[PDB]
Amino acid sequence: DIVLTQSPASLAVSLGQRATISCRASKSVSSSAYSFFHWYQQKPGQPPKLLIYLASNLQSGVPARFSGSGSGTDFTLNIHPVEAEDAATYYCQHSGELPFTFGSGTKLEIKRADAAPTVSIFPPSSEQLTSGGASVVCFLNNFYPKDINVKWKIDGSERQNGVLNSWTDQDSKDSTYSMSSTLTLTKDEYERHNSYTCEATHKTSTSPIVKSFNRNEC
Amino acid sequence: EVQLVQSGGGLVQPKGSLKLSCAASGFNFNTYAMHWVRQAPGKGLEWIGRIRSKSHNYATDYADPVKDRFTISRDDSQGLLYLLMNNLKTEDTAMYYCMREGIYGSFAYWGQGTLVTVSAAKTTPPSVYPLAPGSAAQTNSMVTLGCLVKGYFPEPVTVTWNSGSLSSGVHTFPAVLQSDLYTLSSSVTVPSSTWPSETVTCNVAHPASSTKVDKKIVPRDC
Repeated sequence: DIVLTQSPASLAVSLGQRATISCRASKSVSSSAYSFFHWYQQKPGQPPKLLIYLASNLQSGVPARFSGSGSGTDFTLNIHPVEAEDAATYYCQHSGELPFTFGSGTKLEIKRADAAPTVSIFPPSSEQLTSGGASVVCFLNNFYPKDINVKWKIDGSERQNGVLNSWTDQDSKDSTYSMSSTLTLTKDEYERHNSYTCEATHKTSTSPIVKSFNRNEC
Repeated sequence: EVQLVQSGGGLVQPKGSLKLSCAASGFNFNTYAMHWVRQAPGKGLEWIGRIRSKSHNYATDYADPVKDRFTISRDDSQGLLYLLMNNLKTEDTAMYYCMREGIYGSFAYWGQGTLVTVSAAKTTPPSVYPLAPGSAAQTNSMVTLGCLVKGYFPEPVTVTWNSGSLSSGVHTFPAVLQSDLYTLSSSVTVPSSTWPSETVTCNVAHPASSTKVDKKIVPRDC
Protein backbone atom coordinates (compact mmCIF):
# COMPACT_ATOMS: atom_id res chain seq x y z
CA ASP A 1 0.00 0.00 0.00
CA ILE A 2 1.04 3.57 -0.70
CA VAL A 3 0.41 4.87 2.80
CA LEU A 4 -0.13 8.62 3.11
CA THR A 5 1.18 10.53 6.14
CA GLN A 6 -0.46 13.94 6.46
CA SER A 7 0.91 16.81 8.56
CA PRO A 8 -0.03 18.91 10.34
CA ALA A 9 -3.19 17.49 11.91
CA SER A 10 -4.47 21.02 12.31
CA LEU A 11 -3.30 24.60 11.90
CA ALA A 12 -4.75 28.06 12.48
CA VAL A 13 -4.29 30.94 10.04
CA SER A 14 -5.43 34.54 9.65
CA LEU A 15 -7.52 35.89 6.77
CA GLY A 16 -5.15 36.65 3.88
CA GLN A 17 -2.22 34.63 5.30
CA ARG A 18 -0.58 31.50 3.79
CA ALA A 19 -1.52 27.91 4.71
CA THR A 20 0.59 24.90 3.84
CA ILE A 21 -0.48 21.24 4.14
CA SER A 22 2.02 18.42 3.59
CA CYS A 23 1.51 14.82 2.53
CA ARG A 24 4.07 11.95 2.34
CA ALA A 25 3.92 8.59 0.59
CA SER A 26 5.84 5.36 1.00
CA LYS A 27 7.28 4.19 -2.35
CA SER A 28 6.00 1.03 -4.01
CA VAL A 29 7.38 -1.64 -6.31
CA SER A 30 6.58 -2.44 -9.95
CA SER A 31 7.77 -0.29 -12.88
CA SER A 32 4.24 -0.97 -14.11
CA ALA A 33 3.10 1.77 -11.69
CA TYR A 34 1.89 5.29 -12.60
CA SER A 35 0.46 6.74 -9.36
CA PHE A 36 -1.09 10.20 -8.90
CA PHE A 37 -1.95 12.69 -6.14
CA HIS A 38 -5.11 14.70 -5.49
CA TRP A 39 -6.43 17.03 -2.77
CA TYR A 40 -9.88 17.31 -1.25
CA GLN A 41 -11.67 19.92 0.85
CA GLN A 42 -14.49 18.80 3.17
CA LYS A 43 -16.80 21.29 4.91
CA PRO A 44 -19.08 20.40 7.91
CA GLY A 45 -22.10 18.38 6.65
CA GLN A 46 -20.81 17.95 3.10
CA PRO A 47 -19.08 15.44 0.78
CA PRO A 48 -15.43 16.28 0.13
CA LYS A 49 -14.81 18.48 -2.94
CA LEU A 50 -11.94 17.93 -5.37
CA LEU A 51 -9.49 20.85 -5.31
CA ILE A 52 -6.31 19.90 -7.22
CA TYR A 53 -5.56 17.03 -9.61
CA LEU A 54 -2.20 15.30 -10.17
CA ALA A 55 -0.22 17.26 -7.51
CA SER A 56 -0.29 20.73 -9.16
CA ASN A 57 -3.11 21.19 -11.75
CA LEU A 58 -6.06 23.38 -10.67
CA GLN A 59 -9.74 22.31 -10.81
CA SER A 60 -12.53 24.12 -12.74
CA GLY A 61 -14.36 26.40 -10.30
CA VAL A 62 -11.90 26.50 -7.36
CA PRO A 63 -10.26 29.97 -6.92
CA ALA A 64 -6.70 30.96 -7.99
CA ARG A 65 -5.61 30.75 -4.34
CA PHE A 66 -5.37 26.96 -4.21
CA SER A 67 -2.16 25.48 -5.56
CA GLY A 68 -0.40 22.15 -5.30
CA SER A 69 3.16 20.94 -5.84
CA GLY A 70 5.58 18.15 -4.99
CA SER A 71 8.00 15.50 -6.22
CA GLY A 72 8.12 11.74 -5.71
CA THR A 73 6.84 11.14 -2.20
CA ASP A 74 6.44 14.69 -0.84
CA PHE A 75 3.36 16.73 -1.71
CA THR A 76 2.15 20.14 -0.58
CA LEU A 77 -1.11 22.11 -0.70
CA ASN A 78 -0.90 25.90 -0.58
CA ILE A 79 -3.76 28.22 0.32
CA HIS A 80 -3.03 31.94 -0.20
CA PRO A 81 -4.81 34.18 0.48
CA VAL A 82 -6.82 32.38 3.15
CA GLU A 83 -10.53 33.26 3.26
CA ALA A 84 -13.23 32.58 5.89
CA GLU A 85 -14.88 29.83 3.77
CA ASP A 86 -11.61 27.79 3.84
CA ALA A 87 -12.47 26.55 7.33
CA ALA A 88 -12.60 22.84 6.50
CA THR A 89 -10.70 19.57 6.69
CA TYR A 90 -8.30 18.67 3.87
CA TYR A 91 -7.40 15.19 2.58
CA CYS A 92 -4.71 13.97 0.20
CA GLN A 93 -5.43 10.96 -1.96
CA HIS A 94 -3.43 8.49 -4.08
CA SER A 95 -4.86 7.16 -7.38
CA GLY A 96 -2.51 4.83 -9.30
CA GLU A 97 -1.87 1.27 -8.17
CA LEU A 98 -4.57 -0.27 -5.99
CA PRO A 99 -5.69 0.30 -3.35
CA PHE A 100 -6.66 3.95 -3.64
CA THR A 101 -5.68 5.47 -0.27
CA PHE A 102 -6.45 8.68 1.61
CA GLY A 103 -4.34 10.73 4.01
CA SER A 104 -5.19 11.21 7.66
CA GLY A 105 -6.72 14.70 7.32
CA THR A 106 -5.75 18.28 8.13
CA LYS A 107 -8.09 20.80 9.76
CA LEU A 108 -7.91 24.51 8.97
CA GLU A 109 -8.83 26.78 11.86
CA ILE A 110 -9.44 30.30 10.60
CA LYS A 111 -7.79 32.57 13.17
CA ARG A 112 -9.99 35.50 13.88
CA ALA A 113 -10.41 38.22 16.56
CA ASP A 114 -11.36 37.17 20.10
CA ALA A 115 -15.13 37.12 20.66
CA ALA A 116 -17.38 36.58 23.68
CA PRO A 117 -20.07 33.88 23.88
CA THR A 118 -23.71 34.95 23.97
CA VAL A 119 -25.05 32.65 26.70
CA SER A 120 -28.68 31.80 27.50
CA ILE A 121 -30.20 29.38 30.02
CA PHE A 122 -33.54 27.55 29.60
CA PRO A 123 -35.67 25.77 32.24
CA PRO A 124 -37.13 22.33 31.56
CA SER A 125 -40.26 22.06 29.40
CA SER A 126 -43.60 21.41 31.12
CA GLU A 127 -44.00 18.45 28.76
CA GLN A 128 -40.79 16.62 29.67
CA LEU A 129 -41.65 17.14 33.32
CA THR A 130 -44.87 15.16 32.67
CA SER A 131 -42.71 12.07 31.99
CA GLY A 132 -40.45 11.97 35.07
CA GLY A 133 -37.43 13.79 33.53
CA ALA A 134 -36.04 17.35 33.53
CA SER A 135 -33.49 18.94 31.18
CA VAL A 136 -31.97 22.40 31.73
CA VAL A 137 -30.22 23.70 28.62
CA CYS A 138 -27.54 26.34 28.17
CA PHE A 139 -26.46 28.00 24.94
CA LEU A 140 -23.02 29.58 24.58
CA ASN A 141 -23.16 30.92 21.02
CA ASN A 142 -20.80 32.58 18.53
CA PHE A 143 -17.48 32.63 20.43
CA TYR A 144 -13.77 32.51 19.56
CA PRO A 145 -11.46 30.69 20.27
CA LYS A 146 -12.88 27.14 20.55
CA ASP A 147 -11.75 26.82 24.18
CA ILE A 148 -14.54 27.31 26.72
CA ASN A 149 -15.83 25.84 29.96
CA VAL A 150 -19.32 25.52 31.44
CA LYS A 151 -20.02 25.04 35.16
CA TRP A 152 -23.50 24.09 36.35
CA LYS A 153 -24.66 25.27 39.81
CA ILE A 154 -27.72 23.85 41.61
CA ASP A 155 -28.29 26.31 44.48
CA GLY A 156 -24.92 27.03 46.12
CA SER A 157 -23.39 23.77 44.87
CA GLU A 158 -21.48 22.48 41.85
CA ARG A 159 -23.14 19.69 39.85
CA GLN A 160 -21.20 17.08 37.85
CA ASN A 161 -23.38 14.07 36.95
CA GLY A 162 -25.78 14.29 33.99
CA VAL A 163 -23.96 16.92 31.90
CA LEU A 164 -23.88 16.58 28.11
CA ASN A 165 -21.89 19.01 25.87
CA SER A 166 -21.83 19.65 22.10
CA TRP A 167 -19.74 21.88 19.79
CA THR A 168 -20.39 23.18 16.30
CA ASP A 169 -17.82 23.15 13.53
CA GLN A 170 -16.13 26.50 12.99
CA ASP A 171 -18.58 28.82 11.25
CA SER A 172 -18.01 29.49 7.52
CA LYS A 173 -19.12 33.15 7.29
CA ASP A 174 -17.99 34.65 10.60
CA SER A 175 -15.36 32.36 12.12
CA THR A 176 -17.01 31.47 15.43
CA TYR A 177 -17.83 28.39 17.48
CA SER A 178 -20.94 27.60 19.47
CA MET A 179 -21.53 25.16 22.30
CA SER A 180 -24.55 23.56 23.97
CA SER A 181 -24.66 22.02 27.46
CA THR A 182 -27.53 19.89 28.77
CA LEU A 183 -27.92 19.01 32.45
CA THR A 184 -30.37 16.11 32.78
CA LEU A 185 -31.82 15.41 36.23
CA THR A 186 -34.87 13.44 37.37
CA LYS A 187 -38.10 15.36 38.03
CA ASP A 188 -37.87 14.61 41.78
CA GLU A 189 -34.57 16.36 42.35
CA TYR A 190 -35.34 19.13 39.91
CA GLU A 191 -38.23 19.94 42.25
CA ARG A 192 -36.32 19.71 45.56
CA HIS A 193 -33.89 22.43 44.41
CA ASN A 194 -34.57 25.95 43.23
CA SER A 195 -31.70 28.05 41.82
CA TYR A 196 -30.14 27.10 38.45
CA THR A 197 -26.88 28.66 37.24
CA CYS A 198 -25.09 28.24 33.92
CA GLU A 199 -21.55 29.49 34.38
CA ALA A 200 -19.37 30.13 31.32
CA THR A 201 -15.62 30.78 31.62
CA HIS A 202 -13.89 32.04 28.48
CA LYS A 203 -10.72 33.85 27.32
CA THR A 204 -12.53 37.15 26.57
CA SER A 205 -13.50 37.70 30.22
CA THR A 206 -11.85 37.47 33.65
CA SER A 207 -15.08 36.65 35.51
CA PRO A 208 -17.53 33.86 34.51
CA ILE A 209 -20.50 34.96 32.41
CA VAL A 210 -23.53 33.86 34.44
CA LYS A 211 -27.13 33.19 33.41
CA SER A 212 -29.55 31.89 36.01
CA PHE A 213 -33.20 31.10 36.60
CA ASN A 214 -35.21 30.61 39.75
CA ARG A 215 -37.70 27.74 39.55
CA ASN A 216 -40.51 30.01 40.85
CA GLU A 217 -41.21 31.73 37.50
CA CYS A 218 -43.39 29.56 35.22
CA GLU B 1 -25.55 19.53 -13.92
CA VAL B 2 -23.75 16.24 -13.06
CA GLN B 3 -25.56 14.66 -10.07
CA LEU B 4 -25.20 11.66 -7.73
CA VAL B 5 -28.21 11.01 -5.49
CA GLN B 6 -27.64 8.46 -2.77
CA SER B 7 -30.26 6.35 -0.96
CA GLY B 8 -30.56 3.22 1.19
CA GLY B 9 -28.90 4.10 4.52
CA GLY B 10 -30.42 3.14 7.89
CA LEU B 11 -30.15 1.02 11.04
CA VAL B 12 -29.16 -2.64 10.56
CA GLN B 13 -28.55 -5.43 13.11
CA PRO B 14 -25.01 -6.87 13.28
CA LYS B 15 -24.51 -9.71 10.72
CA GLY B 16 -27.40 -8.21 8.69
CA SER B 17 -27.21 -6.86 5.14
CA LEU B 18 -28.09 -3.67 3.22
CA LYS B 19 -28.05 -2.37 -0.35
CA LEU B 20 -27.20 1.28 -1.05
CA SER B 21 -28.08 2.98 -4.34
CA CYS B 22 -26.52 5.92 -6.15
CA ALA B 23 -28.65 7.58 -8.84
CA ALA B 24 -26.59 9.25 -11.56
CA SER B 25 -27.61 11.90 -14.12
CA GLY B 26 -25.99 14.65 -16.23
CA PHE B 27 -23.18 12.66 -17.86
CA ASN B 28 -22.63 9.57 -19.99
CA PHE B 29 -22.70 7.07 -17.10
CA ASN B 30 -21.57 4.02 -19.09
CA THR B 31 -18.08 5.49 -19.68
CA TYR B 32 -16.90 6.25 -16.12
CA ALA B 33 -15.49 4.07 -13.36
CA MET B 34 -17.46 4.46 -10.12
CA HIS B 35 -16.32 4.32 -6.50
CA TRP B 36 -17.59 3.92 -2.97
CA VAL B 37 -15.98 5.54 0.08
CA ARG B 38 -16.86 5.40 3.77
CA GLN B 39 -16.26 7.73 6.72
CA ALA B 40 -17.03 6.77 10.31
CA PRO B 41 -18.41 9.51 12.58
CA GLY B 42 -15.57 11.94 13.32
CA LYS B 43 -12.96 10.09 11.25
CA GLY B 44 -11.17 10.02 7.89
CA LEU B 45 -12.16 8.89 4.42
CA GLU B 46 -11.57 5.26 3.50
CA TRP B 47 -11.79 3.69 0.08
CA ILE B 48 -14.22 0.83 -0.34
CA GLY B 49 -13.89 -0.22 -3.98
CA ARG B 50 -14.26 0.56 -7.65
CA ILE B 51 -16.40 -0.68 -10.52
CA ARG B 52 -15.05 0.03 -14.01
CA SER B 53 -16.61 0.67 -17.42
CA LYS B 54 -18.42 -1.58 -19.91
CA SER B 55 -15.17 -1.49 -21.91
CA HIS B 56 -13.34 -2.95 -18.93
CA ASN B 57 -15.78 -5.81 -18.37
CA TYR B 58 -17.34 -4.12 -15.32
CA ALA B 59 -14.16 -4.99 -13.40
CA THR B 60 -14.42 -4.65 -9.66
CA ASP B 61 -11.78 -4.02 -6.96
CA TYR B 62 -12.10 -3.69 -3.16
CA ALA B 63 -10.13 -2.58 -0.11
CA ASP B 64 -9.21 -5.84 1.66
CA PRO B 65 -11.23 -5.37 4.95
CA VAL B 66 -14.43 -5.81 2.85
CA LYS B 67 -13.07 -8.13 0.13
CA ASP B 68 -15.52 -11.02 0.72
CA ARG B 69 -18.48 -9.11 2.20
CA PHE B 70 -19.24 -6.23 -0.18
CA THR B 71 -20.40 -6.17 -3.79
CA ILE B 72 -20.30 -3.11 -6.02
CA SER B 73 -22.85 -3.24 -8.78
CA ARG B 74 -23.88 -1.25 -11.85
CA ASP B 75 -26.95 -0.55 -14.03
CA ASP B 76 -25.69 1.31 -17.11
CA SER B 77 -29.05 1.70 -18.92
CA GLN B 78 -30.58 3.30 -15.82
CA GLY B 79 -27.46 5.04 -14.45
CA LEU B 80 -27.51 3.30 -11.06
CA LEU B 81 -24.64 2.30 -8.79
CA TYR B 82 -25.07 -0.25 -6.00
CA LEU B 83 -23.16 -1.31 -2.91
CA LEU B 84 -24.59 -4.37 -1.22
CA MET B 85 -22.86 -5.01 2.07
CA ASN B 86 -23.24 -8.46 3.64
CA ASN B 87 -22.48 -9.64 7.18
CA LEU B 88 -22.40 -6.13 8.64
CA LYS B 89 -20.30 -5.20 11.69
CA THR B 90 -20.27 -2.54 14.40
CA GLU B 91 -17.21 -1.02 12.64
CA ASP B 92 -19.15 -0.69 9.35
CA THR B 93 -21.07 2.19 10.99
CA ALA B 94 -20.33 5.21 8.76
CA MET B 95 -21.40 7.82 6.21
CA TYR B 96 -21.17 6.22 2.73
CA TYR B 97 -20.34 8.03 -0.53
CA CYS B 98 -20.45 7.23 -4.23
CA MET B 99 -18.23 9.18 -6.59
CA ARG B 100 -17.38 9.48 -10.28
CA GLU B 101 -13.82 8.74 -11.39
CA GLY B 102 -12.80 12.01 -13.00
CA ILE B 103 -9.50 13.22 -14.45
CA TYR B 104 -6.56 11.11 -13.08
CA GLY B 105 -8.25 8.47 -10.96
CA SER B 106 -9.43 11.48 -8.98
CA PHE B 107 -12.99 11.79 -7.72
CA ALA B 108 -14.66 14.74 -9.45
CA TYR B 109 -18.29 14.39 -8.30
CA TRP B 110 -19.56 12.98 -5.02
CA GLY B 111 -23.00 11.90 -3.83
CA GLN B 112 -24.29 13.73 -0.75
CA GLY B 113 -23.87 10.76 1.63
CA THR B 114 -26.15 8.19 3.27
CA LEU B 115 -25.74 7.07 6.88
CA VAL B 116 -25.48 3.38 7.75
CA THR B 117 -25.70 2.41 11.41
CA VAL B 118 -24.88 -1.11 12.59
CA SER B 119 -26.06 -1.91 16.13
CA ALA B 120 -28.49 -4.03 18.18
CA ALA B 121 -30.12 -0.95 19.75
CA LYS B 122 -33.73 -0.34 18.75
CA THR B 123 -35.08 2.45 16.57
CA THR B 124 -36.70 5.05 18.89
CA PRO B 125 -38.67 8.28 18.10
CA PRO B 126 -37.53 11.58 19.70
CA SER B 127 -39.32 13.75 22.24
CA VAL B 128 -39.21 17.31 20.90
CA TYR B 129 -39.13 19.84 23.73
CA PRO B 130 -39.34 23.66 23.59
CA LEU B 131 -36.69 25.98 25.03
CA ALA B 132 -38.31 29.21 26.17
CA PRO B 133 -36.59 31.87 28.29
CA GLY B 134 -37.50 31.92 32.01
CA SER B 135 -40.44 34.18 32.89
CA ALA B 136 -38.49 36.71 35.02
CA ALA B 137 -35.66 37.38 32.54
CA GLN B 138 -34.67 40.91 31.51
CA THR B 139 -34.60 41.97 27.84
CA ASN B 140 -31.55 42.57 25.61
CA SER B 141 -32.76 43.68 22.11
CA MET B 142 -32.67 40.05 20.91
CA VAL B 143 -34.09 36.80 22.26
CA THR B 144 -32.77 33.27 21.82
CA LEU B 145 -35.13 30.28 21.63
CA GLY B 146 -34.51 26.60 20.95
CA CYS B 147 -35.53 22.97 20.67
CA LEU B 148 -34.37 19.83 22.43
CA VAL B 149 -34.60 16.54 20.58
CA LYS B 150 -33.98 13.87 23.21
CA GLY B 151 -33.99 10.04 23.42
CA TYR B 152 -33.75 8.96 19.75
CA PHE B 153 -32.09 6.32 17.56
CA PRO B 154 -30.47 6.26 15.15
CA GLU B 155 -29.17 9.39 13.42
CA PRO B 156 -30.13 11.47 11.45
CA VAL B 157 -32.70 14.11 12.27
CA THR B 158 -33.33 17.38 10.47
CA VAL B 159 -34.24 20.66 12.16
CA THR B 160 -35.59 23.77 10.46
CA TRP B 161 -37.27 26.86 11.85
CA ASN B 162 -40.60 28.04 10.39
CA SER B 163 -40.42 25.38 7.64
CA GLY B 164 -37.19 26.99 6.37
CA SER B 165 -38.10 30.68 6.74
CA LEU B 166 -35.61 31.17 9.58
CA SER B 167 -32.21 30.03 8.38
CA SER B 168 -30.20 32.90 9.86
CA GLY B 169 -28.98 32.74 13.49
CA VAL B 170 -29.52 28.98 13.60
CA HIS B 171 -27.24 26.59 15.47
CA THR B 172 -28.18 22.92 15.14
CA PHE B 173 -25.62 21.09 17.31
CA PRO B 174 -24.28 17.61 16.46
CA ALA B 175 -25.99 14.74 18.25
CA VAL B 176 -24.27 13.14 21.22
CA LEU B 177 -24.74 9.46 22.05
CA GLN B 178 -25.60 8.55 25.62
CA SER B 179 -26.87 5.08 26.51
CA ASP B 180 -27.76 4.00 22.98
CA LEU B 181 -29.81 7.18 22.59
CA TYR B 182 -28.99 10.46 20.79
CA THR B 183 -29.70 13.92 22.18
CA LEU B 184 -29.70 17.00 19.96
CA SER B 185 -30.38 20.72 20.38
CA SER B 186 -31.06 23.71 18.15
CA SER B 187 -30.97 27.42 18.89
CA VAL B 188 -32.67 30.27 17.05
CA THR B 189 -31.99 33.95 17.75
CA VAL B 190 -34.43 36.64 16.59
CA PRO B 191 -35.10 40.37 17.15
CA SER B 192 -36.97 40.62 20.47
CA SER B 193 -39.80 42.51 18.74
CA THR B 194 -40.72 39.51 16.53
CA TRP B 195 -41.41 37.25 19.56
CA PRO B 196 -43.71 36.54 21.39
CA SER B 197 -45.35 38.99 18.97
CA GLU B 198 -44.76 36.63 15.99
CA THR B 199 -44.65 32.83 15.59
CA VAL B 200 -41.50 30.75 16.03
CA THR B 201 -41.78 26.97 15.45
CA CYS B 202 -39.18 24.18 15.11
CA ASN B 203 -39.73 21.40 12.51
CA VAL B 204 -38.14 18.11 13.63
CA ALA B 205 -38.10 15.00 11.42
CA HIS B 206 -36.86 11.50 12.25
CA PRO B 207 -37.40 9.40 9.06
CA ALA B 208 -36.39 6.12 10.74
CA SER B 209 -39.45 6.20 13.04
CA SER B 210 -41.58 8.27 10.60
CA THR B 211 -41.69 11.16 13.10
CA LYS B 212 -42.91 14.61 12.02
CA VAL B 213 -43.23 16.92 15.04
CA ASP B 214 -43.66 20.71 15.07
CA LYS B 215 -43.21 22.86 18.20
CA LYS B 216 -44.43 26.42 18.61
CA ILE B 217 -42.30 28.23 21.19
CA VAL B 218 -44.62 29.67 23.84
CA PRO B 219 -43.75 32.57 26.28
CA ARG B 220 -44.15 30.76 29.69
CA ASP B 221 -46.87 31.40 32.29
CA CYS B 222 -48.68 30.35 35.53
